[PDB]
Amino acid sequence: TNEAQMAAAAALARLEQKQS
Amino acid sequence: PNRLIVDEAINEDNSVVSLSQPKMDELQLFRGDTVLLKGKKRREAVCIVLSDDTCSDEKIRMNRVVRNNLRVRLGDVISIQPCPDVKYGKRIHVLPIDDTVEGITGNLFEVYLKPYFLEAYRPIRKGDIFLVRGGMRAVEFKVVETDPSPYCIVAPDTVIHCEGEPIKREDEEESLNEVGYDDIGGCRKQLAQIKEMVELPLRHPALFKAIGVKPPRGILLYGPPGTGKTLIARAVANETGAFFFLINGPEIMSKLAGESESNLRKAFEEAEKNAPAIIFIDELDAIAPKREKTHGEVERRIVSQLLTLMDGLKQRAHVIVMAATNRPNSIDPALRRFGRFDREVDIGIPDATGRLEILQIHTKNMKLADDVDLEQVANETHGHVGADLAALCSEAALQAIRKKMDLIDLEDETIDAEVMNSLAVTMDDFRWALSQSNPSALRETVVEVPQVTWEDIGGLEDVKRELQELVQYPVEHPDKFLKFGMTPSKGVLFYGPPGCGKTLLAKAIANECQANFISIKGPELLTMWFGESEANVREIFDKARQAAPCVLFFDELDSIAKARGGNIGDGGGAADRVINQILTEMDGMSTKKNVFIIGATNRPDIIDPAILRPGRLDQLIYIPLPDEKSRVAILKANLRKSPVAKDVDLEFLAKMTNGFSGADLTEICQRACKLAIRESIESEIVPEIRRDHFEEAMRFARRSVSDNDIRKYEMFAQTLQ
Ligand SMILES: Nc1ncnc2c1ncn2[C@@H]1O[C@H](COP(=O)(O)OP(=O)(O)O)[C@@H](O)[C@H]1O
Ligand SMILES: Nc1ncnc2c1ncn2[C@@H]1O[C@H](COP(=O)(O)OP(=O)(O)O)[C@@H](O)[C@H]1O
Repeated sequence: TNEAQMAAAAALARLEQKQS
Repeated sequence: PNRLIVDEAINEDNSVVSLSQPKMDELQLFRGDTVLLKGKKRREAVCIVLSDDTCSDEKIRMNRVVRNNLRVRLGDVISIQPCPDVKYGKRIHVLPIDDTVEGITGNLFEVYLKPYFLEAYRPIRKGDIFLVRGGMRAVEFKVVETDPSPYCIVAPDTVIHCEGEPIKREDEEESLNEVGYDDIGGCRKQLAQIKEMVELPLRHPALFKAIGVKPPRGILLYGPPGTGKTLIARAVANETGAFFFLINGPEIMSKLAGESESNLRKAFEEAEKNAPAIIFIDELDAIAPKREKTHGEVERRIVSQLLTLMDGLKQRAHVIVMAATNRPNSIDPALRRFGRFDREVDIGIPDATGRLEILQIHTKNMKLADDVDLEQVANETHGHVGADLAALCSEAALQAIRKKMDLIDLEDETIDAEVMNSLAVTMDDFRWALSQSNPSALRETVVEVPQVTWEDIGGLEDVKRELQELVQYPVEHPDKFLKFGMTPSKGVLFYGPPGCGKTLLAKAIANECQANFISIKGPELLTMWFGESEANVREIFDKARQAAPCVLFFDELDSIAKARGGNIGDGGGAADRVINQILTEMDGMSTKKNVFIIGATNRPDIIDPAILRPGRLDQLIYIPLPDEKSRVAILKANLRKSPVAKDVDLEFLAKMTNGFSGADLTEICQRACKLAIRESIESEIVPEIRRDHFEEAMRFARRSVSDNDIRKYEMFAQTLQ
C-alpha cells in the first residue's frame, strides 16, 4: 500500500545509488 | 508453504531481502511490500522485499544483520508472511552496544542514528540489532522501546530517543563485526565451492546420517601467503556455527618429541567433544613435510600421526579438517589420498576485480573523498594480495588521521565521534599508502578473466568470429557437434607478422566467454628451459584444469628456439624439454574440462611441428599486417587515451603506414603524444595533439616488419593453403 511504497522508494534509491 | 532457504545477499542494507519472482507471486506481494521473517527461538524481523535475477526460486537472500537477529544461519529455512498493515511509528528508543562504543564518545545520535533513519523510512523491530558504519568504526544499536509493537517504520516525523549506558551484548547473539563471508573479497567461486562442501554436513547433520552419502572430511587450500586461506577457514566456522580449533605447524614443531604428537591428538579430541567442529591446520607443509625429504625421526613420525588422526575422522562425527599450504606439492602425498584431504581448492591471487572488492571491504567504515578511485588503485596494485591491500587501506586511513584528526585529538583515551565521522581519506593518502606497500606475490602467475574486449582490436573481424566458433560453438550448440560427429578442436596457433594483435585476440575471446585467462609469456617458457625445470609445465596445466572454464595462452612458443640461436643455433631439432611436457599435458587434457589452448608465434618456420598434429593446436590462423581500414581503426583506438585535435587526418597517416604493424601504429600515437607534452611543458618556460605532432612523428617512426619479412610471412601462409 502507498504508505510503505515510501519505504520502497527509499530502498530502491539506496540500491541504485550504490550501483555507482 | 512460505518457507524459504536462507542465502547470502548482494545488497548489504539492513532492511532489504530479495526474492525470485515465482515466490513473490505465490506470496501475493510486490516490490517494496513489507514482510515479516520468522526465525528461531521466537524471534522475528521486518524487511522490505525487493527482486533480482540472481536469487534461486526456493531461496531468500538476506544480509548478516537479518540472519543474526533471526538466530538463523546460511542453509536454514525461515517463514515469510506479508504484513501490509504497517504504518509509521511515533517514538523509538535506540541505544548502542558496548562492544563497539570503544575509543569513542560524543553525540552518537547525530553521528550515526540520524543519518541511518533520515528520509530512509526503515522498518525496525523491538530487540533488533542493526549496524551503522562510519567514522572508521562499525557501531551496532539495539531497539529497546517502541510505542507501537512489535514493529514499525521509522519515519522523518518520529521521535528518536537515546539516553543511557551502552548495552552489553547478549549470549544469544553474535557480534556483527565478527569475521564472516562478507569479509572475503576475491576468489568468490572458490568460497562457493567450499560452501557446497561444508554448509550441509554441518548445518543439517541428520541428513548425512539418514542418507547413504559420505561428507567431505578434508579440504586443502593453497596459494601465496596473504590471500585469505585462514580468513576462509575462520569465516566458514563462524557462519556455520561449528567449533573452531586452530593448529599451526610452527607451534606443533616447537614442542618436544612426544609432546607434539600428544598435542595434535588432543586437538582432534576437542573437535569431537565440541562437534560439529572445524580444524584448521596452517602451514601443512611444515607440520607434515614429505617423509622422503626429511631425516628427522620427529618430522617423519608426525606425518604418521597426522595421517592416523585424519583417518580417525570416520568415527569422529561431524568434524571437518581444513589445511593451508603455500604449494600443493610441498606436502607428503599420503595426505592427498582418498579420504583425508581428498578435496582441494586453489585460492591463488586476487584478480583485478577481486582487488577492488578487497579494497571496498577494508574501507566499509572509511569515509572516502570524492577524488578517491579504488578501481584505479586495484589496477595499479599488480602483485598484491589481500594482506597487502588491507595494509594499504590501513596506511591510507592512518595518514588521514595524522594530517587532520591529530590536530583535534585529546590527551585522553577517546575521540569525539563527530571528529572521526568528518574525517575523509583523500586520493593523496591512498597514493602515499600505495608507494609504501610492496607486493608480496609479484612473481607468481596471476590467472583472471581479462578486460580486453573485441572493440579493443582493430581489424581482423573474421578472425574474431573464428575464435567464437572454436571456443563458444562446441558448448553453445553441442547438439550440432554430436549430430554431425564433429570433434571440437583443442586449440589454435596464431602465426604471422608481429604486432598484429595476437595477444588481444586470445584475451578478447576469454573475456566474452567469461573464462579465466592464463598468460604464459616467453620469459616463463625460457625460465623453465634455461633451468631445466620443465616439471613446472604440469602445474601450469593444472591451473587450466582447476580454473576452467579458461583459455590457456602460450605466448612466444618459439622463444626457446630463438634462445637456441633461432636462424642457426645447434644441430638439434625443434623439440625440447618444455615443449615436450606441454605436448604431453595436452594429450592428457579432455575437451570436457572446457579448456581451450591458444598459441602464438612470429617464427612458425622454427616451431616444433608436433604442436600442429591432431589433438594439439591443429587449427591454424594467419594474422596479416592490418590493411588501410584496420590501421585507421588501430590509430583511433590507441588515441582514446589522449586529447587529439580535429585537424589530425588519421586516414592519411594510415595510407602512408602501409607496411606498419599495429605495434608500430602505437609508437606513432605515443611519439606524437610525447611531442605534444614536451611543447606544452616548454610553453611555460598544447591543449591537444596537433597535426604537426603526428606529421613530425612520421619522420622517426619506422615499420618493424621489413619487406623481406612480409614476403616470407605471406609465402608461408600461401604454402599452408
Ligand atoms: N581474499 C581476501 N579478502 C579480504 N581480505 C583478505 C583476503 N585475504 C587476506 N585478507 C586480509 O588480510 C589479512 C590476512 O591475515 P590472516 O587472517 O592472518 O591470514 P594469513 O596470515 O593466512 O594470510 C586479514 O586482515 C584479512 O582481512
Ligand atoms: N589489431 C590491433 N588492434 C589494436 N592494437 C594492436 C593490434 N595489433 C597490435 N596492437 C598493439 O600492439 C601491441 C603488441 O601486440 P602483441 O599481440 O603483443 O604483438 P606480439 O605478440 O607480436 O608481441 C599490443 O599491446 C597492442 O596494443
